[PDB]
Amino acid sequence: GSPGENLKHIITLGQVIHKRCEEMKYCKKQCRRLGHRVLGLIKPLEMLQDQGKRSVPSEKLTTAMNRFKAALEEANGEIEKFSNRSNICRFLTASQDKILFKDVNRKLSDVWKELSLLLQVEQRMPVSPISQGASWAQEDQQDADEDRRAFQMLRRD
Repeated sequence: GSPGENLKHIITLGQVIHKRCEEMKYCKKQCRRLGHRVLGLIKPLEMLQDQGKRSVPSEKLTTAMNRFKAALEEANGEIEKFSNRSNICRFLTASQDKILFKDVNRKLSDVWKELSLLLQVEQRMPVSPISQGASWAQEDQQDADEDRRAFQMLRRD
């Protein structure tokens, strides 16, 4: 357990995600949308810490922060390990889906789904559109098919 700092840890985790991605120069180009969007979710999250509770965080709240932590580490963990051209080529070749944050985008919805419900029920604010569905990954596949053509140039040498 490590409250207080954890609050900011979440934001930073989601922020760097966008930096690490943009820093990369691979198929992640299309996935960049994820790292850029993830920032919109943490944006309002700050409102919670801003309140300045100055005490132990709510169980329900922490429960979402503890699980959400994976959404970040995982998101960046993908591109991080796939940073190596040889490491990314292995996946694309050993996988049909040309997406990095394929599952990351799905799981994220599961976590955000709760966080949002708590924000709309407590903060009573118009939380981002979390109720999307499988369509979320659908669009990712559409572009993933295109990028596949670009990755080709990387194959040869």
